[PDB]
Amino acid sequence: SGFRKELVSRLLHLHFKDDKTKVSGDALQLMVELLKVFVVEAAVRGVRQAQAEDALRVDVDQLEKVLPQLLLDF
Amino acid sequence: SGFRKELVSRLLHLHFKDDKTKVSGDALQLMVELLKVFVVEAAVRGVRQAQAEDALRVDVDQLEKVLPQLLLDF
Amino acid sequence: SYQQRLKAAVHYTVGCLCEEVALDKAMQFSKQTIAAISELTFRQCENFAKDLEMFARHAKRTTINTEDVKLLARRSNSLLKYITDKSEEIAQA
Amino acid sequence: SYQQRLKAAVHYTVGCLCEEVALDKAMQFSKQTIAAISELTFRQCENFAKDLEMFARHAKRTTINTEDVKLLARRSNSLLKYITDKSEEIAQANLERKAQKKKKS
DNA sequence: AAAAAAAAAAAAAAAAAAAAAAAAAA
DNA sequence: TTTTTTTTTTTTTTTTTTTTTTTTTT
Repeated sequence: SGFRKELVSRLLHLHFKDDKTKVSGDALQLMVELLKVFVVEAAVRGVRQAQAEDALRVDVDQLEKVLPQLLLDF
Repeated sequence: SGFRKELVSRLLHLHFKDDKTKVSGDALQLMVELLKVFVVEAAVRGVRQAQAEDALRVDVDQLEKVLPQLLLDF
Repeated sequence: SYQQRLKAAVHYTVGCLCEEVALDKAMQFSKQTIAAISELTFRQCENFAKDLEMFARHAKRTTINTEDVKLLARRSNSLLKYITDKSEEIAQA
Repeated sequence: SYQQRLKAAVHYTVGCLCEEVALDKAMQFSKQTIAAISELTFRQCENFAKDLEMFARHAKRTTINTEDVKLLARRSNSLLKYITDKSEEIAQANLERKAQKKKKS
């Protein structure tokens, strides 16, 4: 369960400087996959942080502790 | 005082995938300048972090607090 | 506004993905964590977009292709292997 | 090994640069921070090198030039300005090279 | 740790070879 | 006047120079 192609297309077009810009179908497909990996990494890393500090659930404190390395990795 | 050209040349050649790759003299010169800027930024940003948290010296904790943004900037 | 709707769509998908991870690992995510990942994902897209456009433009192309994307994902090696495999698979279609 | 000594050379230079910042800003750097910066710089060279080689390759050259490097330093605008300045200066140093060599004209 | 030489590729001039214009015949 | 030969003028090929980038040695 992940992102729709049309969704990712709209998200990117919001931010292009040049309105000429388009996205190839294969590129769009790879971006759908990349965004899933990003989200799942954030989630999985947060879970590892929560586990590591012996917390009862994944809370914003843990997420925040995992953000710095996540961002370097992306 | 900064990096020697020969040093930067050796550092880069360690990591090239294609052994064919060489470095032009002007490019090498600019890289020497760029690496200085990188190191000085790390140092200066660490000093600002230490000052900001009122530390007596720039310790690893402050450096680590400055790394995320440094890396995004480079 | 336009960006608000896009963030909501991202949040929905992020929620889906995190829910799948949660059910797999038998650990819950707070609603705030889901929201923060969605926000981070939205913000990350700005950086991704600008870089992709510079990679394309830097090669004198107006259309961003798979090589630009793979270049973007150069940073962790397990991720790079992951991506290349997927690229060959998409090409098989 | 080879890379160990390259790391030591990087650490030495990083130490000198950080010493200059420390003396200038009147705040010390721990030895650990110096070592961390050296480690990061060594690791960062891998990313720099691969990117530079791809940029050169990308434009069908075997020699990485100033344009590839400036492209690499694109990310912060203060940085980009600094680098371009330096390049023209370096070229100006190059003119002196022309002055050195004898000219038929 | 710095400086110059060694190694490799690039670039320019000198040598070689043919045709056009001008001369000379049939 | 035409069609190849002789002197000057032009052309391309090889060799050598002349620079460019990296590595070695004291």
